[PDB]
Amino acid sequence: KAKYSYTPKAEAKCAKARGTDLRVHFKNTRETVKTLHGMTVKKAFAYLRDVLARKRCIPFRRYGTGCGRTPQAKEFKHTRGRWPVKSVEYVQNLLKNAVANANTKGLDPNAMFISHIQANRAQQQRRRTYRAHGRINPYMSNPCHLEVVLVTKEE
Amino acid sequence: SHRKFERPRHGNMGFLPRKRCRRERGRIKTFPKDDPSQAPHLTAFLCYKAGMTHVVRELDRPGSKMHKKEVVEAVSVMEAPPMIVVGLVGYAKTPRGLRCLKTVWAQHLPEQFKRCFYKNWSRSKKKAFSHYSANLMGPEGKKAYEAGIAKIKKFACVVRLIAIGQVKLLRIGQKKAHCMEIQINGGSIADKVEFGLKLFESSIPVDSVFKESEVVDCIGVTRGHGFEGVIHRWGVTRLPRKTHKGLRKVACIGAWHPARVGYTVPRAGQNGFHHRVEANKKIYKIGKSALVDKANARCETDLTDKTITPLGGFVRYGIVREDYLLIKGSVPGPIKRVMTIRKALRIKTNKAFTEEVQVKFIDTSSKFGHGKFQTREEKRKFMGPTKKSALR
RNA sequence: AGAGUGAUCGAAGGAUGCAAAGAACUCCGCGAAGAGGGUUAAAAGUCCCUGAAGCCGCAACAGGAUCGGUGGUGUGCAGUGCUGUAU
RNA sequence: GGCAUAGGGGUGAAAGGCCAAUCGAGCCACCUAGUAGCUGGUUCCCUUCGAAGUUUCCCUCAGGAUAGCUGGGAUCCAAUGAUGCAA
RNA sequence: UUGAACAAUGGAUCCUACGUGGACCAUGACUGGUAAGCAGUGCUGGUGAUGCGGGGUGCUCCGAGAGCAGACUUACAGAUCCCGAG
RNA sequence: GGCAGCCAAGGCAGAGCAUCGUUGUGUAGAAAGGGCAUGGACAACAGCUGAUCGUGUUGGGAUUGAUCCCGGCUUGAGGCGUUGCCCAGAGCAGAUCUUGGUUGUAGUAGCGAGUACUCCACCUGGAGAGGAGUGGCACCCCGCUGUGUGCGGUUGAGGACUGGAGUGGA
RNA sequence: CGGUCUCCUCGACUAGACGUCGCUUGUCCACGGACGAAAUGCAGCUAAGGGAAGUCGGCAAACUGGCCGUGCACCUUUGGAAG
RNA sequence: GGAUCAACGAGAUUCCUGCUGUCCCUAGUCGCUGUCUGGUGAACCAACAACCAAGGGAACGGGCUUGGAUGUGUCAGCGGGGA
RNA sequence: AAGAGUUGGAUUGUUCACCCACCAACAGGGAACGUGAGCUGGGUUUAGACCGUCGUGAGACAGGUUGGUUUUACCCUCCUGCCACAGA
Repeated sequence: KAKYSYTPKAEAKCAKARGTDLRVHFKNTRETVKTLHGMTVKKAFAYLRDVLARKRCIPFRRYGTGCGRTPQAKEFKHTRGRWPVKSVEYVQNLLKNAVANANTKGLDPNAMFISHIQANRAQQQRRRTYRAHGRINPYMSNPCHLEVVLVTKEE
Repeated sequence: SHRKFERPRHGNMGFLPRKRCRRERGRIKTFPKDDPSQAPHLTAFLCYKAGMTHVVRELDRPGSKMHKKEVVEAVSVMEAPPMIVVGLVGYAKTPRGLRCLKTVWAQHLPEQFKRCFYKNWSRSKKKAFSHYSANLMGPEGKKAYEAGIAKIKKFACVVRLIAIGQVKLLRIGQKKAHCMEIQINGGSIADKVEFGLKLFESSIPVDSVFKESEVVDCIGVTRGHGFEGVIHRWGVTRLPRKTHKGLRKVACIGAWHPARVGYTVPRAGQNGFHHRVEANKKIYKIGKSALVDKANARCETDLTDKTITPLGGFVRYGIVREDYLLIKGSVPGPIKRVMTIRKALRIKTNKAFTEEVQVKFIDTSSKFGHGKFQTREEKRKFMGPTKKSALR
């Protein structure tokens, strides 16, 4: 249990956080974390503040068919980007918990960077949508599990 | 099965890739013939559309019903500041066409030309031509300069004069310059090169290049209209009111075989902002800068000295305050747009072509609304003492 | 259970552990969680014996225009095992 | 609102309309796993042998039975090479 | 001269379970039709059931028939290059 | 296929052993030709198993093949296997196959009738908005910098709708 | 956005239980926001000159429109036609 | 049932007038869409795939053969093809 | 010699036909008799109904007549514009 898919050299230099059944769209949280992957903790939090303020965007690289082109996607050599608000807020909470975990472990979180942020498709929750001609179709919520490890800088 | 009743085809396939062109400046892909028997001279200029008005002029065309009659003609007012000449370029004749051999620059280059090498100018350390302009004073850089000139005078079969248009004198927001290159035609190659060198940092005017009744070509970009449907993009006739889910469309975008829509079928897409050359435009007048003349738009009939800027200024443009041209008819693109004007290529020998034009009247009334008056003094004299005037 | 006015139709649904010993206390958070720390042979964590395929995330590595394909063939090059091995 | 007319029956200013989104015979359970010369499917390996779309009769012409070709089991017989020398 | 040649692991006696009973192609052997990649027949062989070499490609043509390999040689047919062979 | 020159081998007579010869396509179909494999009965293996069964997963080896054996890991027994023979609900890629779980499509099409909202205030863990924003500062303080046209509810101030065959009252 | 029984039913314009607006009562709830907001669409409008030449076909839209006064033809079953 | 037939008809047809974007020949404008977007979010369909020409072929290929092209991935559209 | 062109109308659902004109001319054809997820729905070709002829009848009729739901693209490609990466 409590098993992450990231083996650290010295977990005494790490900070870990996990989220389960987060009730956020997966396909947006995936792009969010893929953008956030290698960034430092300060870069990450500033990036999230700016995405919320819509000053810069989140590139929709894989799960982005139909997404609108943006001038703010030039930051990542792409053109399709968006501003997934609920997932940015949920990943903010995730990284805040990981930073609190760092502080508990006795670690400067401002020195750590994001190593292995990750999202998984959780169990889908069904609802009923009502189609023409007397049909019924599902509305499945597509939630996610989130996990993040912060690893202290190596200089 | 054939179509029962014939019709011509919708649109030109010569202009086929109807896409938003890449550059906002008109490209000259063909200059006139060289003819070394002639004296060295320039063959193009950069004007800027300042608006549009109409003139009165007597027609000279024997055999016409309007011969010796006073006609009214629509003209485009093209404000043309003197072009500053910064640099020469040589072109050698390779079996792959022309190869630019060497680009010689001037000594003191204007910062409005230096702006052309920076997307942002105020965040840059403005280092354009710094080491060039220093080494050019320097003696060993004087060598690389006299050696580039001698390189052109020996191998270059085409010589072109690089000139900037000075977009800043138009008082539009832009402070940059439009840099183009112009063929010096006529004369030998050495004669061409030294004619060009004489004009380094010269700020040459448009009447030196063009005459006042001569035919030119207007190269440039047309007005943009955005994404447009087949009805206005290609001019197809729209379907009957009775149609389902659309009238403003093309009904048969292809036969079953070939099993692909062809490039010849009208589709919707970008309309406007294409590169076009409007050829055979007669120059009806070359007027001097209003700062020096103050009476440039006065003709044989006028009794008050007036300038071509109308009452209330040109709509969306402002005052015209530089050497202006009166092109006949319409030129591509909106106002404030940069139009290259080249010497004609599709030359005729009608009187319509080889005709002297004298303007008898220039309409300077208000184009913002309906202007009954050609002059603010005319407006005063008609609408005499008002409340605001009697309060002044 | 549910459906049909009704006559009638009519499902899905088994397994914690030897023992509830069913997760004390700490940090963070509004809280759920999470990070520790525990019970236990083990989390086996009230979704609980095991947990396949299909599908998906992530990391590493290898490639990436062409039905010039999957697959076959005979080599090669990298990575990776296995078997044997004289004095 | 109450009540009456029920399935080969009702009711209809007649459209074979209407009788619970059902009507040239409602629906419901059962006979019933109806029958189908017709359509579709029919689950491991190797080795060996290996066809027919032709005959006749048939309310026969998308099918059968009947010969023919195709496999197997045989029975009575037939047929079926091979010593280096020396001892 | 055991009275023609050649061949021949064969002759006799049975029993028995199936599939098939839509065919098609080729040829002065033809019939109907102007004809048909049409319809109907005859002899034989093929396709169906059959891959392989050649005909660029092609269920039917030409060669040849198919256990797994090695060497040699060829059939039909090929050698400007694609593509082995001047 | 012991009554054999001797050892080695074979030694289950539809087997095996030695030599030689012939022949290898195949739809439908067949084989009293030969095998692999599944559930269980009767028997044998004084079979294996908490010193870790079975399942599964990943590598390796064997096999013409059906398939068989082994190592690693999971897992932990509410166990399993090999041989002979017998009894079968005994092998899947298809059947618009049945039941279940899924995928792309796709963060797409959409969520557009009934005219309409706005401001301040309070209610909040937060809602005039930051994760330790940044420099002094050694947390206080003083500076600088960023904040999405902005969740929900309810007073009040405006703007509007219902407009008595009402969005009212029974 | 369908359907579903009855009762009460104000003021102004008006012939009015039409239609339009307002006091009383009730409500601002229908997924929203930016960008003047492409093409296409579904809706509302206009359009010079011509006036069915469009189309199977004047389809669709347009013209007209309330009231007062004068007045009204053919045909007729003597009633009408007739606004 | 035959023949006239007033009145009536969302009946079928023809002509005239007036009127008109039906048309010559389209243009402009506007609300709601779409378009970008925060929250939410399906389904149809799916052998595998998805650029052509000719050829041959179950006689109309995305795959085969011989050629010609072809960098990968987008966004809004689109109705030729996917018999 | 296939570059450009080859029209406006009346009747008819019509292809065709036939007239009225204009013109340089008003050529002939193909593309799944190109083209319905482009339109229309006039015609053929349902269910309703009338007439004529046929049939004892129900009903039939290349005999006539009237009235009669034409659905879906957001997938892939082609085409149209648009953009980035070029990393393999």
